[PDB]
Amino acid sequence: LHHAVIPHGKGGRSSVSGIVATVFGATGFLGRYLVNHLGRMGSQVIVPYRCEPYDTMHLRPMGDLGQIIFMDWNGRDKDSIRRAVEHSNVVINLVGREWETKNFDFEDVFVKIPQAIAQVSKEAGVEKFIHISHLNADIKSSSKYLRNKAVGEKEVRETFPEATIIKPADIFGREDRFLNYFANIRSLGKKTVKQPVYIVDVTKGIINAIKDPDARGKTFAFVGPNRYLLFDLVQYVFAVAHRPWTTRDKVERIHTTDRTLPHLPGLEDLGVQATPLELKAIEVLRRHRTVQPAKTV
Amino acid sequence: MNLMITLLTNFTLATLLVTIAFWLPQLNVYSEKTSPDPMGSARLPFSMKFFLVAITFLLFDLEIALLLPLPWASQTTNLNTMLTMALLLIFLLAVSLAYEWTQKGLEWTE
Ligand SMILES: NC(=O)C1=CN([C@@H]2O[C@H](COP(=O)(O)OP(=O)(O)OC[C@H]3O[C@@H](n4cnc5c(N)ncnc54)[C@H](OP(=O)(O)O)[C@@H]3O)[C@@H](O)[C@H]2O)C=CC1
Repeated sequence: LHHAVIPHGKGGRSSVSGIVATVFGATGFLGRYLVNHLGRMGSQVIVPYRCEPYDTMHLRPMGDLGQIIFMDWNGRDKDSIRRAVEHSNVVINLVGREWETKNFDFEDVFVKIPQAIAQVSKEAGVEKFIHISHLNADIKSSSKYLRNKAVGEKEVRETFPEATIIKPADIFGREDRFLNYFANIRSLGKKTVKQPVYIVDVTKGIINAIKDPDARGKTFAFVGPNRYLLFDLVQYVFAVAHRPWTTRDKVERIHTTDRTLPHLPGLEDLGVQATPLELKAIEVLRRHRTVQPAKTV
Repeated sequence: MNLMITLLTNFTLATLLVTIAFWLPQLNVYSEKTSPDPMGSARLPFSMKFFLVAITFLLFDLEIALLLPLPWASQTTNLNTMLTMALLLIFLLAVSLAYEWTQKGLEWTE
């Protein structure tokens, strides 16, 4: 171990945590709270950004001086990825889109970018790699999202054999697109079962997978403590939020049930107590205000 | 007809400007804001004084409504009667003001 990366201090803001993290896609919903929780330990966080630097401003209070290093990257360029990962001891991949664009489809985002990041981090001497897939990823799935995400999971597992793959089901938080999608839709009720996981639990799980050496090469499934049907979940969201842009792929993924994977470990094996929806859904949905809790299965 | 077309055109232009001002900045995708005053949560207490100056306006505006045909009333052939009633109406507006003065009516909106 090198001398500059030995953990010192009391784990606060100006301490040293020994984590040199490269978070691809840190300018999103999960990268926000991940760079927050890494920066409060005193980690050297490298944020490659595609967007305007203005859209990185909220990542700047998250650490001490010189702790977040912003740099440009292209998702089709291995050279900028190598420029961003050649000093890191852990590489987290959070690059994703709910919809396809003209320049990037689901295959450009979920398959080629994670394979490129994991392969270039394999040839750069990175110890720890973390890939974030979806719990309902399947090759023969109805949605192109989950199909290309399962293919990208398979490619990351075959190009970085020690990679930690993480399956959150449907993450809710303040900047999510799960409870805020339901609160503004004003689609229906079906036989779909969902267990949503909370974003601070996902972030604590990602960090406890960074710190654990026994999480190398595992596949985790981050799920909440309660499975809900889709209809009474949506009605409970309308009940908390005091109420009476889309694609067909999002509709295919809301009406797809969250699969139970008992053979994969979860948040309880990373020391994370799963926070239920009834404690944090008010914190999420107090924004939408101008309550009987939902029945499980 | 020309006046109605002009009113319709001005209302249409104002509606189009308010429509642009409520549709054009909405097409920016910036960020949704979480957790979106001198008094905390209290009821607005009713003030007697603002209601008094409102009713005083209403009564003197009625007296103005009586005074408004004077530029036409000065053309009459009964000018002694007309001058007497014109001076009488402006004097009654002044007596309403003097009674509003002297009985502590114009207070803290003086
Ligand atoms: N409900 C959830 O949140 C769940 C999410 N996941 C997965 O977790 C990951 C992160 O989730 P989330 O925060 O919600 O996603 P976001 O859309 O909020 O964040 C995606 C990040 O990746 C960047 N990015 C997107 N497309 C590209 C691209 N083509 N090239 C380069 N950078 C790109 C975005 O930057 P920019 O601002 O420039 O677009 C942003 O920084 C995703 O892979 C998602 O599939 C898994 C399970 C559940």
